[PDB]
Amino acid sequence: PMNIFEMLRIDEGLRLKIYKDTEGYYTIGIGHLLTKSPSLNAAKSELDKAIGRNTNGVITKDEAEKLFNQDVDAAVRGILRNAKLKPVYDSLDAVRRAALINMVFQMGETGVAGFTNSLRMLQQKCWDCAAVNLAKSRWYNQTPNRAKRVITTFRTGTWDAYK
Amino acid sequence: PMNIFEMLRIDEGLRLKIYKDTEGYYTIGIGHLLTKSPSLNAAKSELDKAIGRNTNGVITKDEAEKLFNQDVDAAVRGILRNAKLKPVYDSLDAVRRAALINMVFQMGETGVAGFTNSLRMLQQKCWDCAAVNLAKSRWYNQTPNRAKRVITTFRTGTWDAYK
Amino acid sequence: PMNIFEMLRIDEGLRLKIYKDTEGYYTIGIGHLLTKSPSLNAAKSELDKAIGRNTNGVITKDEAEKLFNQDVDAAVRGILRNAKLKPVYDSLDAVRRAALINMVFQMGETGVAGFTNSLRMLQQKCWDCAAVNLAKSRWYNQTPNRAKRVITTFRTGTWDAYK
Ligand SMILES: [Cl-]
Ligand SMILES: [Cl-]
Ligand SMILES: [Cl-]
Ligand SMILES: [Cl-]
Ligand SMILES: [Mg+2]
Ligand SMILES: [Mg+2]
Ligand SMILES: [Mg+2]
Ligand SMILES: [Mg+2]
Ligand SMILES: [Mg+2]
Ligand SMILES: [Mg+2]
Ligand SMILES: [Zn+2]
Ligand SMILES: [Zn+2]
Ligand SMILES: [Zn+2]
Ligand SMILES: [Zn+2]
Repeated sequence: PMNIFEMLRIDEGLRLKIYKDTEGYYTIGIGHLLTKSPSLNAAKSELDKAIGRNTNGVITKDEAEKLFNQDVDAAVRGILRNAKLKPVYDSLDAVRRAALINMVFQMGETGVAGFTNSLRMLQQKCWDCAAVNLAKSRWYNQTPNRAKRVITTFRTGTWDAYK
Repeated sequence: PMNIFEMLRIDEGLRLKIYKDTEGYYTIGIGHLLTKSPSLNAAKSELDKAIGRNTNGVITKDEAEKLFNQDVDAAVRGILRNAKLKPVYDSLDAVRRAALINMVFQMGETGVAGFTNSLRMLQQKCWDCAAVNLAKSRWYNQTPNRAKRVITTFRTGTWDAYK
Repeated sequence: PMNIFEMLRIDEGLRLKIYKDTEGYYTIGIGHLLTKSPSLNAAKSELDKAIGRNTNGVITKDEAEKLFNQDVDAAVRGILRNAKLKPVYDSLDAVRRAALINMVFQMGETGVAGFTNSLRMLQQKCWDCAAVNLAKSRWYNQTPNRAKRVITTFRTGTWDAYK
């Protein structure tokens, strides 16, 4: 099965039980923030309310997909309120939009809006020209494995780099 | 009001009275050459004949626009006689042609014909690819403020960088 | 007269009599391998069988064109069996396919498949963007005269660089 959830499970990873992030709060699933901070009881309370069952604090893969899919909806909402990202997002097909959401989850919207020239080439359907330009970035140098997969997605509009 | 005259008033500047240029003759308006050289009476004579009124040597903004618009017509005529520039100029819309005329006023037609790769991308309607390539030039490094505005014009075909 | 034979006669050269190549066997025409190796009688035997007349070992220009045209057919067959090259080759017009065959004769299919980004831009009909990218290669630095002609062919789809 290949979709946005599986895409981020590969790029970011899955955590089926509560953990702490890099400075520094309680998290679950694919980067789902629960509370800030530092009592585990408050985070365990936020968990049960969010899923709608008994847990302390362990979930399933289907439950984690439910949390992640709500984050994507909130992310899409964010992108649509941003004048710098809305025209790109609008012009793209569903799979190329997943590559743009993947980037937003990694660096935030201010970071993604920084990819102006490449985002504009994508808008013009210059897939290959944008692929070449995206690979000449600091993002590509620092996380090349993730960046190569995201670039293939923007280039093809298929899930090929994740299969 | 936004047009080619206002565009060059911003990039090059307006002189409502006679002056001397960088080596070295009598000039008025947006770089309008009067005579070479060095008597101010000959230049003042050329002025009155060109406008069709009394002046020694001071003009209005509307009079300066008349002189400038004649230079653009002569510039367009020059571009059309050039095999290297005519195909680009022909393919462009009115606002993108103003960006190309702006470049010709800054560096001359031999200088602009030197932008071969970028001019060809413009011909293919590869706006964004040409914007990126134009920014990687010595012209961009030496006059970045003017170059950024001209590049936005080539990219959009709107007057946005001048409003 | 301008076609693929004349194109390679310019880029690689014509040999109307048997010779030895750079390590190291008997060759004729535009790089046509006869046998490996090292008896000239075996090569002279292979020659007569291939052309269908008396020779030891000297041919005409029309006979050399016959040998070369068989190599192009074998080259096209090779490209079509390659998943990395078949989609590009299919999308191109006859003259742009001749530029791609020229590259295959110079560096082989593994070498040409290495031009991924540029081949993809050609597929998208981004002629000018691919021309710029192809010129930024080691191939261009090592053989610029040949590379410039091949790049003009990919850019225009005309024989202009060879006329
Ligand atoms: Cl492209
Ligand atoms: Cl573009
Ligand atoms: Cl192009
Ligand atoms: Cl490009
Ligand atoms: Mg989506
Ligand atoms: Mg990585
Ligand atoms: Mg105009
Ligand atoms: Mg400046
Ligand atoms: Mg052919
Ligand atoms: Mg050479
Ligand atoms: Zn392109
Ligand atoms: Zn483009
Ligand atoms: Zn292009
Ligand atoms: Zn491009």
